[PDB]
Parts: sequence; C-alpha cells; structure tokens
Amino acid sequence: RSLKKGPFIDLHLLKKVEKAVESGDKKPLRTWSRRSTIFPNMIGLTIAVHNGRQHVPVFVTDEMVGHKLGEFAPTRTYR
Amino acid sequence: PRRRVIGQRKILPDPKFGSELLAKFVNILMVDGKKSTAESIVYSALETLAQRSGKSELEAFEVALENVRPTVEVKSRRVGGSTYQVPVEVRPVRRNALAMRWIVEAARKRGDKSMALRLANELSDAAENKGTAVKKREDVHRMAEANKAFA
Amino acid sequence: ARIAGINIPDHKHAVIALTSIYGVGKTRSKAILAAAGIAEDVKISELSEGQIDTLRDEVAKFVVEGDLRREISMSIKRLMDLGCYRGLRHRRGLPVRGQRTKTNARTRKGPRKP
Amino acid sequence: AKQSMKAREVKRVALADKYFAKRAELKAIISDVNASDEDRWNAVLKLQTLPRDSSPSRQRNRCRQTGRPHGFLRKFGLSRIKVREAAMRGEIPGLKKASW
Amino acid sequence: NQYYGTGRRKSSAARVFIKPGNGKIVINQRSLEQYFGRETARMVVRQPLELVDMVEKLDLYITVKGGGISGQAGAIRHGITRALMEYDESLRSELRKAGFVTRDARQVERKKVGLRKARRRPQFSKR
Amino acid sequence: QRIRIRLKAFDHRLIDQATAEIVETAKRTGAQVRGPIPLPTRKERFTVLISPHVNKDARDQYEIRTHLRLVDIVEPTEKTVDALMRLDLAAGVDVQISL
RNA sequence: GGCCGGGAACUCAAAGGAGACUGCCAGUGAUAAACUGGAGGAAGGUGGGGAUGACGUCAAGUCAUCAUGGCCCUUACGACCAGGGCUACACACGUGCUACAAUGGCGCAUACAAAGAGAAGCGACCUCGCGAGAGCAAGCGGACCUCAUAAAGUGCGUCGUAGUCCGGAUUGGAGUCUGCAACUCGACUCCAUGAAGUCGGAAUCGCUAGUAAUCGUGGAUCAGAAUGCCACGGUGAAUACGU
Repeated sequence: RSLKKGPFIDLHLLKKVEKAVESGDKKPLRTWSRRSTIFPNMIGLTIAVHNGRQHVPVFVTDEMVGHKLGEFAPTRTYR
Repeated sequence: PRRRVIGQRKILPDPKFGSELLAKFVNILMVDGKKSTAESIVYSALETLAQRSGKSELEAFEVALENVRPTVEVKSRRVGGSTYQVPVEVRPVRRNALAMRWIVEAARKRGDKSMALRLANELSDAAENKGTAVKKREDVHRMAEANKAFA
Repeated sequence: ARIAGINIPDHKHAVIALTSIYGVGKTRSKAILAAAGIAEDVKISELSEGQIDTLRDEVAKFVVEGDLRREISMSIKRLMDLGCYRGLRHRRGLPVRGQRTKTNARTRKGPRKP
Repeated sequence: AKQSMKAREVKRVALADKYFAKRAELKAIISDVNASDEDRWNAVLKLQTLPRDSSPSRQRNRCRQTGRPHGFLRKFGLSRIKVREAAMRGEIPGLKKASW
Repeated sequence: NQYYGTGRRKSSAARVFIKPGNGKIVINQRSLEQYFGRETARMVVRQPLELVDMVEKLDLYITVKGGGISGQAGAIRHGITRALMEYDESLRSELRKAGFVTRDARQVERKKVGLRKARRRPQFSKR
Repeated sequence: QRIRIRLKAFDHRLIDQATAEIVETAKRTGAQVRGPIPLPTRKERFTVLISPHVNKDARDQYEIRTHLRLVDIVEPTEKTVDALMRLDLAAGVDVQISL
C-alpha cells in the first residue's frame, strides 16, 4: 500500500494470467486470491473469484483497474 | 445525621477587602473549581456598581441583601396521609445563604452581554426593590401568611 | 460583492467572508488573501474594484461550485454503475466506511421507522 | 487446551527460528531506497514463497502449564490462575500481597 | 546571622533563610510579584509578618519545589513561622493561636478497584 | 584507580549483611572505602482476577521490591583486588564489579 | 551554568530509633464503667486510607483454565489445508464519550507536578517533508541516557447572541506505517463537504472533605489496533435544623 513498495499480486495468478494472454483464448480462470490488484494486462478475461461457497465470474473491463478482486464478489446474503 | 455533631469549617477572608461574607459569595458563584474567574467577575461587578450609587462596595452589597433576606418559610408535613404546609422561622445563617443563592440564580437568567454586567444590573435592581429575587421573597412570605392556621 | 456567481457578505472580515464559496475553506482563504496582498481582518465593504478583481483572479485558479458538484456526482455515479461493494452501499443507503449497523447509523438511515 | 494446539505452537517457533536471516535480508532489500527497481519486484515476489508459519506474528503466547490463550503475564510465563496458586504456595521469590 | 525553617504541604518543600533589616523577599531568584501572580498567594505568604509587626525589618531568602501554586504558598508560610520561632522563641503563643504552627496533613486519596475514583461508584439499575 | 560495587536483592537484611562483609574485608586489607550509599528502591505491581469465570470485581494485588546499594573503593592494591575476587556471598544477592 | 576548586550545613534518598496511652486538670455519675470541656503538642480520644469476610443461606456460578465418577464417537463427534463468518440490520434495553456556547471559540507568549517503562527495547542532536513520517546516527540494563513539551492558569488582541468564527456525524480526492497479506474488516495525516442538537415526558443514579465537579500524565495485554480496565498529581466547593 505504501507507494515505495508498489502494488501486490499473487505469483500463481500472475503466471496463469501470462499464459492465458500469450496463448490467446481462455475459459474462466478460478482464483481464491481476493487480495490481488487488477493490472491493465488482465482486461478481456473471465476471472472466477471465491466468496465462501461458489466462484463468481467477473468479466474484467477497463474501469476496474486498481481495485482488489474481492470487491466484485460480495460475501453476505440479505433480502 | 442521626447521632452526630458537626463543627464549623473555617473560611479565609477576601484578599482585596476583608469580609467573610464576600468570600462565601465567591464560593457560591464558582463552578468546577475555578476561583480566579469568580473573583474577577465579582470584583468587576462591584467596581461598576460602586459608581452607580456613590457609596462603598460593601455598603451597596449590604443594602442589596437587606431587601432579599427572608424571615419565615414553609416546611412540608405528612403524617395523616395529607400534605400540610407548616410555617417556620428562618435563622440568620440560612437567611444570608438563601439571599445569596437567589441573587446568583436570578443573575444567570438575564440576557445581557457579560456575566459581570448581569450581576451588577441585578444588584442595582435589588437595591431599588425590583427583580426576580424580590419577587421570590414576596412569594415565600405570601405562602407563609396564607397558612398561619397550621402554626 | 459578487465573486464566483454568488454574493459574499459585507460586514465580515475577509478571511471569514471568503469561506461562503462551495470549495473554499480557511486554509485556501488564507492562501488566497496572501497571494492578493490584503490583511485578513479587513471588511469587504472597504475594498476597491481593482482589489475585488484581483481576488476574482485568485479564486479563478481552483475548482468551485458547479464544476466541483459535477465532479463529485460523477465520482459517485461511477461506483453506483460499476456495482462493487461501495456502490451497493451507496445505492442501498447504508454506511460505506465499515461502521457498525446493529445500532446507530442514523445519519445514513434517517430517524427511526417503527 | 487440546493436544494439537501445543503442537502447532512448537512447529511455528521451529520454522521461525529456521528462516530468520533470509527474511531479514529480503526485507532490507525491499525497504532500501535507491534500488534497481527490479530487484525490489524480485524480493517482494520471493518473500511470499516461504512458509507462512515462519513469520513471528503467527505465534500466540500461552500458559506454560495449561495452554490457556488468555490472561497471560510476561514476567512469569503463566496465566492469572496459576500465578495466584504458586504465589500463595510460596514459589515466586519476592512476591507478596500489597497495600498502600 | 541566619535563621532557618523548613515547610511542607501537599507535595511541596520549602527552605526559608531569614536575616535582619530592610524588608525584602526573594524566591527562587525572583521577586514575590514576579513569582506569585495571585493576590491570594501573596496574602498567604505575607500573613505571619503582618501578624507580628516585622514587615520592614527582615530580609527573606526562600527556595521551594514540588506541587502547584497553593501548595507552594502554604509551604512558604509554614517555613516562615518556623524560622521566626527559631529567631525569637516567644512568639510561639500568638502564632499558635493564629493557627500557623500546625502541619496540614491532607493528601490525595487513592483510586480503588470497582470504583471510578476514590469514592465515586458507577451507575446502578434495578432491572 | 577506583573500584565500584553494586549490590541488588529482594531482602534488605540480606543486602545489609553482604555490604558489611565487603566493607570489613576491604578494611582489613589496607584500603580506603566510601561507605555504602542507599539508592531508590524499585516497586513492581501486578493485579489479577481471582475467579475462574465472570466476576469482574474481586481482584488481587501483588508487589515485588528491589533493594540496591553502592560501595566505592578509592585506592586499591593487588592483594585487595584478589581478596575481593576470591569472596563468596549468599544465594540471593547480585554483585556487579566495575573497574 | 552547580559550570569549576570545594562543603557535609538544608532539600532528598533508605536502615536503627522516639512519639498518643483517657497519660494530666476540672465538672457529672452507683464511693463504678464511662461522658462533656481544658492544657501541652505535628497530630486527641478508632488521627486519615488499605489488607483482614464467623456458623450458615441461595441444589447460586464455572465438566470451555485445570483435575475427576458415569455415559458416548473411533477410515470419525479425532488430523492438515486455502477461502469465508464471529463486524449482518425493520426494531427494544444497559453502560460510556463529545456537545448544544461568552465562567466561551480562535491567534500570539509565559509560571508551576506526581507516579511509571526500556535489548528482536527506549531512539536524542542534525538534514529533508505543509503534515502523518523518512535518512544518518550518540547514550542507556539506567537517582546519570531516552520516552517527555503537563493541561486547566496568567498577559495582550479579536469575535458580539447568530444554528454562529458554537458543534464535528457523514461523504469525495490524495497519502504514511505495522505486517507474507489491510476488499469484506486496521490506526493516523492533508485539501474539500459541514448532519442532528438552543439543556431533554413519566421515571431514575453518585456523593459528607482534599470528597463531589473539572484539567492533564503513566502501565498491563500487545507486530499493529482504547471513549474500556488498573494507577498519579493540579485547582477545589455547597449542605446536615432533625428522625
């Protein structure tokens, strides 16, 4: 969070992202890492984030950059 | 209390003048343990008052009190299931204490700009026999007179 | 005196009076009056047209009033459309910075409803 | 406390002792100003591959005789209950009941 | 020659040295008006001399530390009384009747478990 | 030169015994010593709950006291320094020697 | 400038001692036990504050600190792991903090404390940053160095009874630090926004003196996270006829 450190990301997620982008097409990518920032090279993909029970699919766009993955998968049910 | 005798605490006299009455007045006026503020207020008020009447501060103060000291009051009794107002005589220390309390209570309720100004206005009205303090004294005496049958 | 589209009082000191603008606080007020070169305790009723124009020039260096309001509204609308946690909080009317909701929260909820 | 919680604690302290110097090195690299700006990225990405249990902040102070995770005192290594028991028996030098 | 007195109050200690002639007071390398800017404090420090007519016959050199304003003032008064008694030894009766020879043994009471202060209890509810 | 001895304990009678012993053993070996100086005592305090469950008043309060003494030797000699370094004291006193 | 040569007198530090017992005087009383006044004395009648909890009562609390009779499960009611929850929100109650202002808010500059903690710890002087902080670096296992600048107070200006130059919830944007890692769900800083509230119905609580009220300071747990809990000093009241 301090700028002299840069952002944070998980290594396994980063490697999978690189493979998918360089190889082109991809089915949804499953992830438990809700603490990772979204980098510009992710746009266009489908990341399925854990929320406790299921995996919620998110189709990344360009306005999401700089968010954490967890903000697009809420954790509680209320009606 | 039930089985006690309580002695009298000693009180220092005022520094500027030398009266214990004025020290008790400062004490009754103070709040939260700030004696300096109370002394400032009282001294300023007495200064602005001495002019308006051309006499010493002590004389102005005494004449102001003599119109608010009460004489008889009413206590409440209930032994037969009904409340009765019984008139009683007031004693000197209580006379002075009640007068001071009423003067300060009336002062705090006015609507002038400064507390010293309110205090001075109230003291002047008292010396002229007008204001809430004198009204309170009159009301107490009226209640006491209306219940003389239960003495 | 008209400054940014509004009328600012005349009997107040300048540093207080300039605060009537939506976008200006005490820090910016002090900074602007320092740049203009006027004392902080001068009534606005004792100023000249040239001095008022200098103050207009100073105030013109910030974002105030309608532009600021549009900026804030767009900022909120972006989240509301995106649909993230904060956006859902915004479009339900509950606290957004993680405060308790078992009790209190009456500034975001309004008075009680039996 | 259960017999598996104490085992968890022993494992934690062991690993923290084992990996002490490597972490200090990596963290000095990441903290130091005027670095290559890719060595920083590398050190950050490597500090998270080590076992989680090797960080000193995953450890919990416990009573040395029972295992209680609450009411701990550092001067004695014990919880309030056992401190009182030993104190009344006379096993803590210099300690006694106080008034003032 | 010098005459000495020690005085104490709430948390304060005062050393008083007194000599003859030309009434002048010095406290912690300063004057009375410079040190104590309260009429009450000044009157307290001055009381014993006004009582025994020696206001303009003695030089006073004083030091004090600990406490606040009122504690220091009281410690000074006690010290002056003791030094004067050392000097003369026949003012004891008058000073005693005035009441300045006694040490005031009032201290701050301690905080206690289950209370909010020395004597103040939390709020009680029957239901 | 000058030698300094610092002594710590939990019991003042024990500490006084040790101090007297050191002073005498220095005086018998021909040296000058500046008597022991008493120094501020340390009071450490603890406060615990005395029930295995809820009750939140009902506490106990404990203390540990630490006593401390200092002794100075001004003019030493070889025999005396050996005499000090070859002395034994009780099983509850802490001794520090500085040269 | 206790700076320096010195002094052992005074503050103070901490070990051994003295002192308060109705001991002395006068009056009342059963030729008593006691009571009410007075002298000397720092203190007078239990001087002030702690610790100290009788035989028993409530089948009162705790098998989740621990120990233990009886029952119950053993490829599972026993292990290991990554994510989530204990932080939810139409509503009802207890305990607190900050206010609703001139005995006050804001700007300048100036007296006076007590008790504590410190080696994977406490971090000076100097430089950079508007600031939270950053870089380099002495000293200290401490009556020596560091944390660490008390605040209310006093002096001089301004505000002029207004939902305010009173109050500081909420929300936008930009940052710092601890930590593998601050979305859910951390503390602090900067610019901006500036809600309710003008003293609170029926009820109801604490306090007899260095007490109530009011102002600041420290510690335990603890990588980080107090308006809670345990301690310390400053200023300093009103009232008790009576049962």
